[PDB]
Amino acid sequence: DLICAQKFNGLTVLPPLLTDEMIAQYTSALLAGTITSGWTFGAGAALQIPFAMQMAYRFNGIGVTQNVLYENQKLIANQFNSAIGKIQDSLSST
Amino acid sequence: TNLVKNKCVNFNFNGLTGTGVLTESNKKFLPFQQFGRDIADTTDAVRDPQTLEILDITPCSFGGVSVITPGTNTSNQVAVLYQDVNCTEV
Ligand SMILES: *[C@@H]1O[C@H](CO)[C@@H](O)[C@H](O)[C@H]1NC(C)=O
Repeated sequence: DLICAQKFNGLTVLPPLLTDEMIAQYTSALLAGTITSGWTFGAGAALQIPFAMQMAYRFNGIGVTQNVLYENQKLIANQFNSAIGKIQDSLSST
Repeated sequence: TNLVKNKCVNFNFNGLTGTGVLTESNKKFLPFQQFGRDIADTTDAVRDPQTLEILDITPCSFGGVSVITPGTNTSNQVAVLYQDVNCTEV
């Protein structure tokens, strides 16, 4: 294979410093702080904030007044989840 | 000359020459064949002429020595890393 053939002649594949399991801890952290702490963990100590009260800001960011989310929350929930599902098959089927 | 198994050996089989680590291998040759080969046109696996058996060829391991040291300021002590070997050939 390419596993040792290259490695015959002095073509070596050095291990990436960060194991994949570590990469998955970062992308857990970044994803753990994004969910709980909003965006503040990039600017300093993470600040726990209710996730539904996070998304009220991220609408103010795009100009949609937060009263949309507090009223549409249940709907927005399903649209989110059903959107995540198709990401599987988008990857899974192609 | 007597065959060497699980030990770095120079070799010649039927005029084919190289240097590797000869092992028992389960890849299965059709009768008339001689060599095996890998993707890279290396000689990967050969069959012992006198006693038909499928012998891998893995050339003896090698790797970059890496000298791990704190600054020579703090110490003269080094910890050497032999890259990508089993720990025997030390
Ligand atoms: C490498 O050698 C060590 C003994 O120094 C042994 O415990 C280990 O199982 C060996 N690993 C491989 C790749 O054979």
